[PDB]
Amino acid sequence: MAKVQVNNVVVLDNPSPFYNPFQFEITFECIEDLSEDLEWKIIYVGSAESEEYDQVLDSVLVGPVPAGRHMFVFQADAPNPGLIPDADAVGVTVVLITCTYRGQEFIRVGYYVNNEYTETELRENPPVKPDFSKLQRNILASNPRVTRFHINWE
Amino acid sequence: LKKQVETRTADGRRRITPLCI
Repeated sequence: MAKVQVNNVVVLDNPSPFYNPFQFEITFECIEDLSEDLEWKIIYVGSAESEEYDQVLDSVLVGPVPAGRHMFVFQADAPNPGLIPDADAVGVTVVLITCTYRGQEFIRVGYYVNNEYTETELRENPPVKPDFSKLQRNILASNPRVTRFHINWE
Repeated sequence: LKKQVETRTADGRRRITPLCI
């Protein structure tokens, strides 16, 4: 059906400090030489309230993509705290990995991210202003939400 | 990996050339 199929996503350096870059080791396979590059994005949801707080941590092209099975590490910078609503800073949100071909998204892998203080003192009494230097990010890598879209591969 | 090859597209975009399995 679709020329590209994602075989697996391994979440590296997890858990880790909120400031560390996201590191995904992706494995996907191409059923037939693509004429263009694949475009991958890592999107962090600052708040579920509005998409207006989505942060595209990074956008990269992968290519060339000859038919076969392939693997690469998609690394991106940690979101900018200054753009994250205080109330959504500590707790759970989501981070998305999407892939698009010829301007059309065909796959999207969402993960829940849990940002908590490891320091029991702070966990008991969280500061009004979230302290991201002391936050730990735990990508819940066991339960990935995979959504596939039907696009025109030409 | 991270012996991974990345270049810039003709128009300055980041591009990773994947490893073949």
